[PDB]
Amino acid sequence: KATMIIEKDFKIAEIDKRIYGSFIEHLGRAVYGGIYEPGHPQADENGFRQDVIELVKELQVPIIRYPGGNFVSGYNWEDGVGPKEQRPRRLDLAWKSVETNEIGLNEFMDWAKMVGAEVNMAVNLGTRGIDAARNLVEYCNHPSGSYYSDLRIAHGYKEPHKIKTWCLGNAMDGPWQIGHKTAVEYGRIACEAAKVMKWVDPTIELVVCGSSNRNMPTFAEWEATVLDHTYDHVDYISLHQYYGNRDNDTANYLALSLEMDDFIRSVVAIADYVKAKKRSKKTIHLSFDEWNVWYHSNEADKLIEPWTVAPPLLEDIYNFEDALLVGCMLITLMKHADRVKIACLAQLVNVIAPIMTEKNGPAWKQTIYYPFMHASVYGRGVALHPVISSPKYDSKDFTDVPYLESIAVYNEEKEEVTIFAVNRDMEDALLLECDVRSFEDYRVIEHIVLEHDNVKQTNSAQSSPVVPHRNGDAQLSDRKVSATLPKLSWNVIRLGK
Amino acid sequence: KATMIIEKDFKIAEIDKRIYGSFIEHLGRAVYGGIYEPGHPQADENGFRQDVIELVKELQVPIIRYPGGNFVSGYNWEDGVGPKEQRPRRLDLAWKSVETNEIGLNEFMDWAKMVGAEVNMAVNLGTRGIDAARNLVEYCNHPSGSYYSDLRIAHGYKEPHKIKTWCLGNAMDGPWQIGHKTAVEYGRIACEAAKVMKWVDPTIELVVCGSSNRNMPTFAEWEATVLDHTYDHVDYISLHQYYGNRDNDTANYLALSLEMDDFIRSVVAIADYVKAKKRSKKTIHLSFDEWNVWYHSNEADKLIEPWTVAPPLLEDIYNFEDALLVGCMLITLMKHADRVKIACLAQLVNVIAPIMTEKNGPAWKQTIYYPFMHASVYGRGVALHPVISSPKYDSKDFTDVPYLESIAVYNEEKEEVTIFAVNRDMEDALLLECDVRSFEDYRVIEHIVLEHDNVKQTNSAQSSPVVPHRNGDAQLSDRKVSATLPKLSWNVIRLGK
Amino acid sequence: VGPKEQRPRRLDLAWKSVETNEIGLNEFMDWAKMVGAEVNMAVNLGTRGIDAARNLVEYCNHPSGSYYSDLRIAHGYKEPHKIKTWCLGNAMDGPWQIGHKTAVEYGRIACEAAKVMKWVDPTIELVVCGSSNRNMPTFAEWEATVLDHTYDHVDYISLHQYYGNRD
Ligand SMILES: OC[C@@H]1O[C@@H](O[C@@H]2[C@@H](O)[C@H](O)OC[C@H]2O)[C@H](O)[C@H]1O
Ligand SMILES: OC[C@@H]1O[C@@H](O[C@@H]2[C@@H](O)[C@H](O)OC[C@H]2O)[C@H](O)[C@H]1O
Repeated sequence: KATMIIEKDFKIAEIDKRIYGSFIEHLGRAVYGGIYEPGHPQADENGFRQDVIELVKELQVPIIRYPGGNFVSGYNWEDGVGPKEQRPRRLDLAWKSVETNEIGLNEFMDWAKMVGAEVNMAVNLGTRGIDAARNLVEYCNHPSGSYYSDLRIAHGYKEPHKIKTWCLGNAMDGPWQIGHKTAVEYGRIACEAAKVMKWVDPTIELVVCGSSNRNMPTFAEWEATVLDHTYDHVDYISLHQYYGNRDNDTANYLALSLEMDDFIRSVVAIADYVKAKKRSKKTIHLSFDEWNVWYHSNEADKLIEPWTVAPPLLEDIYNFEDALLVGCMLITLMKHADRVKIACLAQLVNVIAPIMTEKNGPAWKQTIYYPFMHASVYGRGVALHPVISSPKYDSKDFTDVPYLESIAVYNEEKEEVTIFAVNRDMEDALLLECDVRSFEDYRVIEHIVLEHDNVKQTNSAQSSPVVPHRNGDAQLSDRKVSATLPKLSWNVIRLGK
Repeated sequence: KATMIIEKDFKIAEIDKRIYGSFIEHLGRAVYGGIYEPGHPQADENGFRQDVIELVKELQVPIIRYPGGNFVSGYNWEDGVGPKEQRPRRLDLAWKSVETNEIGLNEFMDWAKMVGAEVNMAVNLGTRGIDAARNLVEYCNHPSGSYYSDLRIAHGYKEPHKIKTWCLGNAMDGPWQIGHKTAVEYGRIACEAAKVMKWVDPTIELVVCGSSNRNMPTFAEWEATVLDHTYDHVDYISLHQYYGNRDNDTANYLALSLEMDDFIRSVVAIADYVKAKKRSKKTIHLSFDEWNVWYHSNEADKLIEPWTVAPPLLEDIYNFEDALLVGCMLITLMKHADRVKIACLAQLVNVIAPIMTEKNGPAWKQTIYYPFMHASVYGRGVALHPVISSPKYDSKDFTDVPYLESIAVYNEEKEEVTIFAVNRDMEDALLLECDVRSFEDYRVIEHIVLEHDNVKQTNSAQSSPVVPHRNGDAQLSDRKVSATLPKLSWNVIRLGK
Repeated sequence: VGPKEQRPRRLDLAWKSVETNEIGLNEFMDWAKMVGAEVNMAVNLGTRGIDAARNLVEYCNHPSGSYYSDLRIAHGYKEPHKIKTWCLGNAMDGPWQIGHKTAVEYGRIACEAAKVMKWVDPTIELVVCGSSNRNMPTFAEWEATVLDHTYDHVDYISLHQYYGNRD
């Protein structure tokens, strides 16, 4: 048994829809063979796969980070604009590929328009600096009457792209990064880049890079230093996290979102420390701008020869327990709606992705597609503070792991309450009782369930055994929703009226 | 109208009773003419004033910090132990007084025993260091069979004092402090002191010094650095805050608890930053080990000539509005019961104190005595999360100040729920409605109110116009408490059965 | 040192034992004489510093006619011990050490200690503390910093190593 109070008046915050964002890098087949494949039967007049367009629309992704990631730290934006014949072929040192630049930022903006997403554009602070930063904001956002704005117009884009949210480089705390910088070096260049960007266009907002990973030797120290240098000029600090089940321990693997919770809380604390140090009235929020499961493709990638065009890198094939963890991660983002305002599932197409494609072939939905779609589609509104009493377990790395991972989201305009819930229990069903007295006249609309008896079962182009059904048994009786959550399941219990 | 949900299952934390602590320094008349006055008709066999003993006992103060405060940073503990004829007269540079050491630590422990309080003992890290720190812990806490333990026995104290909680110096960040240290210097000496003290007696807890106030140029930076140096060896970090109404603005004055709230949240954040930086599983809590109103006596103090014995320093005479602010401060400590585990009203007797005395004459209760008493006596149990909908106002330094400052404390053992509540509204009553559906069979025991028409009214030895009455109108019907909180009122609504 | 009745019992924080001081340095010198060994004497640079270092060298090595030398004589040891080789503390890089010092803090105090000890008796040699072991996070960095601080005033740098067959 587990219980949960769903009190209308105990609220965390309005969920910023941008926590359902994603990310496309010039990495493997994310662009070339992902969003863009001339000649494909479903390619439109600009070469974009219509099938991929539809799959992304169904996810209702509001914002997509672009073009990197490790790639941006060695990239020249000018290489990807203007007539194709003058675009150079480059050695991308991030992924050891030859980048033709056949797609650059203006074509990416064209694609983003088709899926209804704004773009969170990243500037190179690896090999480049403040002058390229201002020039790109000018190129994208300044109407006309300057060299760079008129250049965009000359390239065929009369109206400025009017990009709101920019990343100040990619995480360069990492020794694997092109133009790695210490926290002071990065802090200083990000501060000066931030200023010139906002002088070109004061309507923008800026994301400073947090650590590439919670396990970095410089974790926390990095964020504190970087914010000390940039606080007044920036709006968000980013965090990144990937998980994997490398020792085949499901119970420990599904507990990993408790760590994500600790990580978010830690970075919020650093933001508030620096706020107090500066005596600033401005609160800095979080952009969780890379998160996912990533591990299945590690061995296969080691066999790819360098200097090919669009190699099949990072092509994890996700299984059902992966979807459960993705589920737990989304609930964790919602739980921190008060301070996490942007998040990006890394990445959107082919590369550790909910959507996979075959060349001259179909596009299909990975297991992780479903909880993400459900969260994005039904998780708009106010995140409510959960009061839960759940049974618990210990695993290798965690203690008092609740079997139940859950939160309710209240959408007053729709008069709906959505309960997202994972039952981590590998053996037993969990009898959830939700107290819903504060929601008068609400009825159960539906109870969606994603479950599969084999946690290692994947989907594929040829069949999808791992798909949601609507046979959940949630029911209202005397101001209480009782629902059975099957063992190892993701549940969406929708209420309304 | 304001509303409030009082749900048993929406809890902040068990309140640590040590948030109702206080503090006695060798400062002015706190000791000499305060707790201790051999000539007094009401002095006991050891010179302790019995009237003061009774006044402290009624506060139920569980812990008292001693002997400083600025005094400790120049103090040699050995000067205050052993036969009185061998105790030296010293120039106390902190308060420019001659300290006779007629009272030292053993006599203080005797006094604390009488009032039922444990002692939070401070070690000198101004002119002294790690050797004096271990020796003092040995003298106080080691049973026997070493030079210092046998010395305590020889001084007349067979059983060890077994002092639990120790301060690593006094706030050393101040340029006015004896033996001021930078955050690095202090962090290092506090770390090395903490280690040897814990090796003498591993049962102890240690408090590291935070900033002397939120306005210090080194605020926040101090706490981060100090904790980076000491995290693994200490248990709490301290904060200090004093307030004053120097510009006669009551509305702004009563809002100041909002700032206290932010100050606490800032120091919690720093603790959690450093925790993450160290990858530690230990959480550090806060000791709010100096807090009060302090300003009334600033001008009188300037005229005191140096090198007297027991000068009348820091003798604020408190008024009614000071009591309201103290009440708001107390509610703010309770609302941070999850992370503030010790707090000390600075100070207990004569010195910015709830109890005042006259030589050979009476002891009396300042205005601030009452809210402190009510919080201490009725505020043991679990602090509940307030969901308050209250009207609000703007003042000079604050926006959206709730007229209602309030929290409930639920004591399961006594089966009581107590609602502490200040109405800051300077002109109008506030009709409070509380949803206590979660508390079956409860009734209103009483509704205590502290109010006076004149915010500047003081108490005195001869008359006390400012005293609580029990004619509040709180009533519980159909699972709802409705009470009228008069304008500018401190309220204690007690429920039971 | 001195009459046994005036020697205090101390809590030795290093090994959590009560040290009676029934044996101190003069009795140790007596024992070392019996086994034919010279003594490599260590000074405390944890809770103590440069004043205690010069005074100990004076007590042990200065012949007579100063407070500390005449004190050794009065304690029953007319001829000076004439200790040749001294340790400037024990390895202070360890977080388990009483009065742990960073490499800079230790380098500075060892330098100033070495100077006064040599001014009392220029015939001595000094050993500066290296790392407590090769696996310390500060290994090598420690030795470079310490020697940068002390090079001109010292003669040796120490190393420590223990081994075990735990697997
Ligand atoms: O989303 C794909 C990439 O993830 C980030 O890369 C890091 C990876 O290369 C490193 O080896 O481990 C930690 C990862 O964070 C990078 O931002 C992006 O290009
Ligand atoms: O409780 C009395 C004293 O308050 C603290 O002293 C500081 C004061 O002297 C300074 O001038 O203003 C701020 C105060 O924090 C001190 O800890 C104690 O002795």
